[PDB]
Amino acid sequence: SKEYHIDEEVGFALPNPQENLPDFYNDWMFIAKHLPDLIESGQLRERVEKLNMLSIDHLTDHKSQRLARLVLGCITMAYVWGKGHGDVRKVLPRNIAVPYCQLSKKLELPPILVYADCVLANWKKKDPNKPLTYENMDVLFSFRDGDCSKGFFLVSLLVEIAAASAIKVIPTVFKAMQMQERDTLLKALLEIASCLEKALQVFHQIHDHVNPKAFFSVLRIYLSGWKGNPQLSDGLVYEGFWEDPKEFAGGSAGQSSVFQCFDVLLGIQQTAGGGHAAQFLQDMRRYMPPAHRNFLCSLESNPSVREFVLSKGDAGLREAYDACVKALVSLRSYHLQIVTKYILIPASQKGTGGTDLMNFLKTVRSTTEKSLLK
Amino acid sequence: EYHIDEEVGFALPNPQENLPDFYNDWMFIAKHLPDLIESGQLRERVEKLNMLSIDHLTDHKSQRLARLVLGCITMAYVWGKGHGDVRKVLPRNIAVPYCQLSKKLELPPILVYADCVLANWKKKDPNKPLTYENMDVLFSFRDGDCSKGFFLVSLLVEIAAASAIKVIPTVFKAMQMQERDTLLKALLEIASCLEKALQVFHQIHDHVNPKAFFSVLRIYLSGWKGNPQLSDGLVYEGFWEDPKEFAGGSAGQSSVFQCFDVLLGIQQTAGGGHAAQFLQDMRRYMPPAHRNFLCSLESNPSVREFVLSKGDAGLREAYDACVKALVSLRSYHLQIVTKYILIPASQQAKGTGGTDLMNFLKTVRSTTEKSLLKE
Ligand code: HEM
Ligand code: HEM
Ligand SMILES: O=C1C[C@H](c2c[nH]c3ccc(F)cc23)C(=O)N1
Ligand SMILES: O=C1C[C@H](c2c[nH]c3ccc(F)cc23)C(=O)N1
Repeated sequence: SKEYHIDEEVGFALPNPQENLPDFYNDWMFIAKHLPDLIESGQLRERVEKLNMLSIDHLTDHKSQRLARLVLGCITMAYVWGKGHGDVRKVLPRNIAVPYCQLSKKLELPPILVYADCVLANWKKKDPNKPLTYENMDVLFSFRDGDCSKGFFLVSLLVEIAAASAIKVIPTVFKAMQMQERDTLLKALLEIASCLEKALQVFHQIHDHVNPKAFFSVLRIYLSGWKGNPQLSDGLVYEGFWEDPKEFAGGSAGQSSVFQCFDVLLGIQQTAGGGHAAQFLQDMRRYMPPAHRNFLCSLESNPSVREFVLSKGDAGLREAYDACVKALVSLRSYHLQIVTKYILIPASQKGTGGTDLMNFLKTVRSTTEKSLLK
Repeated sequence: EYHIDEEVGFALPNPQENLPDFYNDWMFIAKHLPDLIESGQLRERVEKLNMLSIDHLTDHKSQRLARLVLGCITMAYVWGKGHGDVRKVLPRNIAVPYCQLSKKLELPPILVYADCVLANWKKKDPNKPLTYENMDVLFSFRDGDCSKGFFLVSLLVEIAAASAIKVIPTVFKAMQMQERDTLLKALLEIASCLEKALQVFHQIHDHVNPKAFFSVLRIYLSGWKGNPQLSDGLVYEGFWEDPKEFAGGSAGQSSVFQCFDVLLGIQQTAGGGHAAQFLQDMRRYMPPAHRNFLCSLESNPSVREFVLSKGDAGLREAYDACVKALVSLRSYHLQIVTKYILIPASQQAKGTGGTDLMNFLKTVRSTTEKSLLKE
């Protein structure tokens, strides 16, 4: 789907992301590529302040604007959070802020690092002639040595890639409903269920490549934002763009379009009600690439798959729909065990998005389980 | 597919006036809200109701009427006489069928604009046109609350806007087909329809008085979200266990102004500000098909950007006439807000929707005025 920017094999992930920016931005690229060293040495904040306000006009293609976004995004996190020990910058300099906020308005994304930057556009394959496995992949940017950003960003991307198998069959579901093709629909539903069951084994890889201490005490600090954050009470000031401090949420997979589009497809109203969970997931759509929030829109505008399956007294169609729902609760249940190991236990010795964490995740999982027909 | 009517726009065409005889007990209370409240009989009559199933509400129109009936009863039950003696728990016999019908229609279990304006009307004579004299509301809260005047004038503005909404596809097609002259003619036609909506808004003064709005109607239209009177929200007994929060009714829930702001690229919902957050949140208080419509206009190429890139004074002037008609509507609205809210409040504060009134309204008007290409 070139209209919604959905790839056949990588789904919502930006296929083959650009590694190098035009030579005119070698100054931005030097900093971004040297964050572990410039942060640890205390040279980072001074290298950002010494920068000259570069124009965003030399970024022509979409892949170059997305890489620049990832570059300026990682530098903004590093600048604001420093060494990640509580000494924060409340103001972002104009020579970095002005081109960052301009590029953000151009790509319709807020001026903060989002999941679409650090995960969907933060990757490469080692050997282009080899498959999309963890051993054949790497990330473009990290924050600090030992932060486990490779394992963390890649495991997220791999889940995203595993979801692409199910994403491509969505139009088969909608065409079968209108054309009233029950057998085609049942087959499409079983196929979605199959794919979501396979994505659960991809989640298992987090244990192998991410250590709980490094995620909690380091990576989570850098991915955090300035909305409801006591550290930056009124938000961040983007010098030369807005005279007032703007609040933006930190990165999260709540910004992933995958789980949101399966909730929409299956008629799981996660966005329904006035709860905090429904509120966050709705707000995170404005942190997604515009083409992806437009895709979510278009899926919502279609007639309900849940209502169609219910309007028929067909046990076979009901079992296939439930197989898709059961696969989602199983993903969300395993995910709760991850958050216990990576956030709750290390905290005993808040996440990157800023939610109530456990209550938020339990409310979203509870809603999914309640969609079960049997 | 977007439940947009050619003549009434976002309003529900010819709403149902009566429910099947099975719900007569709901209808009696809803139809006699002024009398039952005044006599202190409302809360008792509600508590004596049997729990009725929603299965006898078959068609969309009968489901929309039932939502209006249960929504009015709920506001009456929670607010009572309108002086502070509040109810924090809504009985199961009403709360259960109300949330079921609400879940089915994808609307929160609180009276919204789509109920009390869009589905709360009729024509006296079906052969005569849609004029105030040929129309009436179906439900009221109190004797002298001016609810007929209030709801009907909002509806009449909503209907005046219907004429501009039907030319939206012409605008997008003209852009796609690169038909400069068609686009210009379509933009001037939207502007003309928006200018006529302002003349309809003037009728407010003859059918609504400030004391009745501020001290009565405003009380019943209010909700339980950030409200000190129901700090935790409302308990929907037998449906949810915890109290839930929902904002009160407002024309922030109207899809009219929201769709013209999206059409013209007036970034009202963009950013994390109070005004933007409120207008985005009110989309989940709109019927699903109307929230889908807004969302789908956002996915279309920018009318603003198309106009800005052509170096065509004629096109810019037609675009600016559309923006100007919205600033004119919002500037008139600030005078209505002084007459119906600021003056009565000083003779003794929020509106029904719960925003920080003056800031919110000035931020929305400012964002519209700043969209003008030329002053
Ligand atoms: C180190 C491992 C992980 C931890 C500690 C973790 C933590 C969290 C937390 C705290 C939230 C709540 C939002 C917030 O306030 O930040 C969340 C939401 C979410 N996470 Fe994870 N997560 C991890 C890995 C993953 C992976 C690998 C994916 C796969 C793409 C993922 C997908 C999601 C989704 C979709 C949500 C939104 C809630 C839902 O739809 O159920 N997470 N995660
Ligand atoms: C007695 C008459 C009226 C009063 C006192 C009044 C008051 C208000 C207030 C207080 C708000 C802010 C939202 C809130 O906190 O509640 C508001 C918003 C709004 N009102 Fe009015 N209003 C009145 C009549 C109308 C009418 C007839 C229309 C036309 C349909 C209208 C259209 C709007 C719109 C579109 C908004 C959203 C803000 C915007 O887009 O500018 N209002 N109104
Ligand atoms: O605390 C967390 C981690 C988790 C998450 C999973 N994949 C991510 C990619 C980027 C990012 F900033 C956060 C995440 C989340 O949603 N909250
Ligand atoms: O306080 C107010 C009144 C005004 C308004 C205009 N038409 C309405 C229809 C229903 C409703 F509950 C409120 C309104 C608004 O947006 N805030």
